[PDB]
Parts: sequence; structure tokens; C-alpha cells
Amino acid sequence: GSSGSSGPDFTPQKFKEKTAEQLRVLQASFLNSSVLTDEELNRLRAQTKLTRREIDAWFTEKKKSKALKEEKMEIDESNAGSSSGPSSG
Repeated sequence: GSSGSSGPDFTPQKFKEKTAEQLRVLQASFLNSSVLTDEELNRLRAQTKLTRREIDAWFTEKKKSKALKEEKMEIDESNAGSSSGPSSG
């Protein structure tokens, strides 16, 4: 018939342990793109030196954090800039 079991089924597990270095990254990324992509995922996989599952899982939970009515926000829209460049002859 069939081999047999070939090992049990993988079990879930939370990841509540990160280093300021790793976080400083994930946080700096997740912000720009709340949703993780196959691309961004890789980059972080090397930066945070963590697993693809860990990173992704993190980005998710984070979202929830936002759900909470964050403190007063700043309406002041990011200021813009300009440039010049005269001529002569």
C-alpha cells in the first residue's frame, strides 16, 4: 500500500521575539506597503535574516494594530520644494 506516515503534520507557532535591527527594517517596510509581496518579501528575508513565513505573518498582525484609533493625526500635507537655474551669454 502506502509508505505509512512519512512524518506528522507541521504545527503552528507564534514569533514574539525580534531584534531592534530586524524590526527597524520590517517596520520601515510594512509601512510603505502594508501588504507584503513576493519581491519585498525576499529583500526583507535577507535584511531581517528571518523566514518568509515569519516576515509575512508579522506584516499581517501589524495591520490589526492600525485598526485601533491611532492618536491625533497631522493634516499638514508634506511640504513641497522647487528649483531654479538662470542663464547668460
